[PDB]
Amino acid sequence: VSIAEAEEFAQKLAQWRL
Amino acid sequence: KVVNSRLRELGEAPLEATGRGRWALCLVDGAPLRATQSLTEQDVYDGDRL
Amino acid sequence: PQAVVVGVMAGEGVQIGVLLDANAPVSVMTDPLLKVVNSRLRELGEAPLEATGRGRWALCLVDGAPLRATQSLTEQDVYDGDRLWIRFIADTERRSQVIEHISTAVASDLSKRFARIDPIVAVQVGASMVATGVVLATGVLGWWRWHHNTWLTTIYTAVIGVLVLAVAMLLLMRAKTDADRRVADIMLMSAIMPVTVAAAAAPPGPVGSPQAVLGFGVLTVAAALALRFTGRRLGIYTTIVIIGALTMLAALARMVAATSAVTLLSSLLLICVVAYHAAPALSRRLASSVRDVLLQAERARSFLSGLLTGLGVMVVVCMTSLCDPHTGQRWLPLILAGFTSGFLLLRGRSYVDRWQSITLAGTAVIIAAAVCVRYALELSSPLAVSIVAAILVLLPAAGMAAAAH
Repeated sequence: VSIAEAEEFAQKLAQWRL
Repeated sequence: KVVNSRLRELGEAPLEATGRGRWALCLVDGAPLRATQSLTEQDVYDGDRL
Repeated sequence: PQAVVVGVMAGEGVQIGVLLDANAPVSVMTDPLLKVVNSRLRELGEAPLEATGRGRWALCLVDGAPLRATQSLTEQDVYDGDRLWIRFIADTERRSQVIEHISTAVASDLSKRFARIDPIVAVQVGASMVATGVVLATGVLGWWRWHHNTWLTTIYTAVIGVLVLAVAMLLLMRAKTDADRRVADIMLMSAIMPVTVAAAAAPPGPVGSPQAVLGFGVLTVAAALALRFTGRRLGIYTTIVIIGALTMLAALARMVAATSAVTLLSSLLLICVVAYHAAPALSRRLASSVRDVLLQAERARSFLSGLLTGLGVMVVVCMTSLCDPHTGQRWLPLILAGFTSGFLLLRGRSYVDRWQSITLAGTAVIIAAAVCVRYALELSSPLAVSIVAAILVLLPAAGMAAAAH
């Protein structure tokens, strides 16, 4: 995976918490 | 100011425009956000794009 | 130029007008874009878009092709006012399958990609063979009438015409599906030929102008009658009516009184020249609310295609009959054919339909080639053929080169 794809996934995951 | 400051460090031209109007934050469809309300009042959370 | 407004299509059919960033890469916008359409659908009270198992969200053209994730919206040929479609594409990954024994392996594989014969197709083959069979039967019976005036040709053909039409009626009434209709139509259409020669062969004495009046007349009548009660296969029946009608006028004139064939041929050519301009109007007058509009559109499209075909056939027969390598100003009809072809060659661009435009374009080329062949068969000598061969190959080469180069 590319750097862009990693940050894109990371931003989507950053929206959630326990 | 900080975005324009950062742009210059990247070597990119700062945000600039001509004509009557103003600068504001917008969504991906171009709809501007409310100028008088909190980001917590609107549906904004960590990782959103503007 | 910093942004572009476009219509984005979403689930089950809502179109939403949005102003997108013209230079960011497309992969950056699909996620927040999906949120916005869902927000509007949720407020509208419609069911939002949802994922299913394994897959991804993609942005495609109305043709379905997805846009390259790394390119900018301005880097692609997308302009303000265009429209796009947001879509979910499922994961295609699955295990690979292997078979060792070449005998079983070839059998299993080959059965997937190609279609075997079935009882539905078996009938259409037989139906096509019976149609071919009777058009051969009428041919030999007609050839016999050309040397004999006896009633045999009309007597024997008349019974065939009755039998083929009789069988067709039962098939039409018993039909249930599109496959059943195809078989019925092929059978009925085959009745037109035997009935047609059956009438034309009845008038005694040598064959010619007097019999011709009956033949092209009954032919035109039968084709029109079939079109009225069937209302299907519009284009082909329309073509038979036109070519039959114009031939009946010429037959009647020659039979009653005509100073020369050139006179009749010239008259027909002029009639056709004006008919090309009338064709779109004729087609247009010949024609839950959605059903009426689409039915009107396809019905109209069909009539023009058939109408153009009928005119194209007549001009080439007339034009090639008018020109002559020995009679008088041999060059006059040659150049006249050229000017007549130019109009058709240029006007073809005014119509959007592929087959309509191609038939018009093709109609001009065939006349030029046909004229050279006539001038090569007669007045035969090395100069004639040498010139015609070179002309026929250079002619289309220049046409394609001017368009492709």
